[PDB]
Amino acid sequence: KAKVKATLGEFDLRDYRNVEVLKRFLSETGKILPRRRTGLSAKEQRILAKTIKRARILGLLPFTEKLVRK
Amino acid sequence: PITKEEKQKVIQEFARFPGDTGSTEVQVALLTLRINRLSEHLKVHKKDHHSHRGLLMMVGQRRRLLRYLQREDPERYRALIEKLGIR
Amino acid sequence: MRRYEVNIVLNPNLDQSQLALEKEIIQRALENYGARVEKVEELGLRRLAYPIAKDPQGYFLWYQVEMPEDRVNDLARELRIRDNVRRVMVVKSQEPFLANA
Amino acid sequence: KRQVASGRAYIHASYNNTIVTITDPDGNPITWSSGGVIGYKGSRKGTPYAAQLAALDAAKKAMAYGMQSVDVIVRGTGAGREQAIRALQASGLQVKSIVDDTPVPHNGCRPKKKFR
RNA sequence: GUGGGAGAGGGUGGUGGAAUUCCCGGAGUAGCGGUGAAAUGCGCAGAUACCGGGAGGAACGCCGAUGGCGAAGGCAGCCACCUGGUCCACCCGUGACGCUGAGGCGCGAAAGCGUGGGGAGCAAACCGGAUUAGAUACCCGGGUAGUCCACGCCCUAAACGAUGCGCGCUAGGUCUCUGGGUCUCCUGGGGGCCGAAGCUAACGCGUUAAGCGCGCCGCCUGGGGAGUACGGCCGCAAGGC
Ligand SMILES: [Mg+2]
Ligand SMILES: [Mg+2]
Ligand SMILES: [Mg+2]
Ligand SMILES: [Mg+2]
Ligand SMILES: [Mg+2]
Ligand SMILES: [Mg+2]
Ligand SMILES: [Mg+2]
Ligand SMILES: [Mg+2]
Ligand SMILES: [Mg+2]
Ligand SMILES: [Mg+2]
Ligand SMILES: [Mg+2]
Ligand SMILES: [Mg+2]
Ligand SMILES: [Mg+2]
Ligand SMILES: [Mg+2]
Ligand SMILES: [Mg+2]
Ligand SMILES: [Mg+2]
Ligand SMILES: [Mg+2]
Ligand SMILES: [Mg+2]
Ligand SMILES: [Mg+2]
Ligand SMILES: [Mg+2]
Ligand SMILES: [Mg+2]
Ligand SMILES: [Mg+2]
Ligand SMILES: [Mg+2]
Ligand SMILES: [Mg+2]
Ligand SMILES: [Mg+2]
Ligand SMILES: [Mg+2]
Ligand SMILES: [Mg+2]
Ligand SMILES: [Mg+2]
Ligand SMILES: [Mg+2]
Ligand SMILES: [Mg+2]
Ligand SMILES: [Mg+2]
Ligand SMILES: [Mg+2]
Ligand SMILES: [Mg+2]
Ligand SMILES: [Mg+2]
Ligand SMILES: [Mg+2]
Ligand SMILES: [Mg+2]
Ligand SMILES: [Mg+2]
Ligand SMILES: [Mg+2]
Ligand SMILES: [Mg+2]
Ligand SMILES: [Mg+2]
Ligand SMILES: [Mg+2]
Repeated sequence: KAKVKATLGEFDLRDYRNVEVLKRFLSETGKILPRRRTGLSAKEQRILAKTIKRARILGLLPFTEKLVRK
Repeated sequence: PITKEEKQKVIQEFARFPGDTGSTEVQVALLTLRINRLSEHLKVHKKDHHSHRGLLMMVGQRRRLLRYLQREDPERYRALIEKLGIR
Repeated sequence: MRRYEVNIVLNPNLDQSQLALEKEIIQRALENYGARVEKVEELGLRRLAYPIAKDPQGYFLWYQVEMPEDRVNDLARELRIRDNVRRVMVVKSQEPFLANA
Repeated sequence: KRQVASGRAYIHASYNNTIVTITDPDGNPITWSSGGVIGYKGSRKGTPYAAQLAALDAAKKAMAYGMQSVDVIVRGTGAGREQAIRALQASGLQVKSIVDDTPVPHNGCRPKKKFR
């Protein structure tokens, strides 16, 4: 169970239009992952959160998903 | 807000000599600019309180600096009060 | 005055005539509020993560402007008045803070 | 009088009862069942056994419309929410996908005192 | 002064999705709900469960922290505007301009009052169902004020760190938020946990002092009567000082 930041290159944390990368920080559900899972900084995570929320309002990322299997 | 430009014009106005920044004069003038900005902002937004405390504080400072000028050089003081339209 | 980014998501059902019309109105309103246009990216048709106005898709216009700051909210109000425009988000620009440098 | 074949199954499970609604691909119900649908009356409705019986009853009722496949959707936490799905699996209905759709708010409404 | 920074600090306007309720439609029947058990209640005028559409109010899941901001009360969806405080670097300007602060003035959770809006959910009072010796309660079904907005009052609190403000001084270690640096680590500014010397009745405190000192304000002088009586002041009232 590696960390999200671990596998990735240089990427803008303020860029809400980039779904490809932002989707990696979400849950099985729509949830924004804990820092333990994102391996991010305090500041970093604080920025990512607002950027993701922007993308949600913007229609790009989900607010919620449905749990499969179960 | 207050642009760097506006600030600068205020200082090169109230400077006692080229390169003067922190004079009693320049300080009072700057404060005055900030005061007027705030009061104009508090005419609308009357319910902004925390800001208003900010203003109280500014006014207090301005008055103390003026009190100092008054004590030290009454002429510079009279001149300032006339130039700025205060007290 | 200040530097912003205009996000616009409009109806994916549009043909070219009507698309160009809505765009013509976006432009008109932009230059009408005093907004200068630095850069524009048209991403277009995209799959939304959730349905918007009952549509699974949306068409994206992205602008970057310099406009008078006292006029921004009026500008956005203007863009929203349109029927065909289902999302408007205007954001102050920011330096590209990044990780994994 | 339908012949639906492929279909959708909803398990709504609370602490007080379990109810199972079988519908078609569009989502309109075909049949339904519950702990009270069968003989049970009181607390016994929120029994897991009850939930089994209910799931089963609904699955047979749906067998009448000749259902084969089903898509399971589970809302709620409750005693024997699981036993519902379990019985539904061995019910002879071949279960395609299970999913948990339990609604949760982003904090809209003040809950009842028993719930705060 | 100049150049950087972090933030649910404030005010205004917009706006997004989840959920609840209600309404319209489809499909579908005999129950749902609820409890320790129940009952009241709702359901054949078709409820519950399910799908689609709409209206409305309120609050913002994850992120979220032993985190951050504010003088306090207190502040958390997203966007823009208006605005307060504050920290760091440079060592540039003024030249003691400082601290505290009786009175005054302003702010001040909730509940509460006034006028007008609004009203989904919750819910004092109230109406019921249970339980019980009784039940004026706990539990269950309803439900009005209220909770929400504007403007104006009220001025309270376990308004708590139960610790007034400022400055200097007196081992360290450890975790953390936010600057700067030759970024092993050093160095500022917050938040925490152990602990030197010391203090303390003890518990504990210990560079975020409850240590060593200086300055100024507030306050205490056995328990009950009593935050009562009286007088004054304030309040529309409740009531407050
Ligand atoms: Mg529109
Ligand atoms: Mg029951
Ligand atoms: Mg600055
Ligand atoms: Mg804020
Ligand atoms: Mg109906
Ligand atoms: Mg009836
Ligand atoms: Mg009846
Ligand atoms: Mg009847
Ligand atoms: Mg519906
Ligand atoms: Mg209504
Ligand atoms: Mg949490
Ligand atoms: Mg700001
Ligand atoms: Mg500021
Ligand atoms: Mg010097
Ligand atoms: Mg000199
Ligand atoms: Mg003071
Ligand atoms: Mg108050
Ligand atoms: Mg109140
Ligand atoms: Mg009222
Ligand atoms: Mg009223
Ligand atoms: Mg009740
Ligand atoms: Mg009673
Ligand atoms: Mg009785
Ligand atoms: Mg008894
Ligand atoms: Mg109720
Ligand atoms: Mg009344
Ligand atoms: Mg006290
Ligand atoms: Mg003392
Ligand atoms: Mg650093
Ligand atoms: Mg603080
Ligand atoms: Mg420290
Ligand atoms: Mg420490
Ligand atoms: Mg200690
Ligand atoms: Mg110290
Ligand atoms: Mg000290
Ligand atoms: Mg006595
Ligand atoms: Mg009293
Ligand atoms: Mg007397
Ligand atoms: Mg009296
Ligand atoms: Mg009177
Ligand atoms: Mg009283």
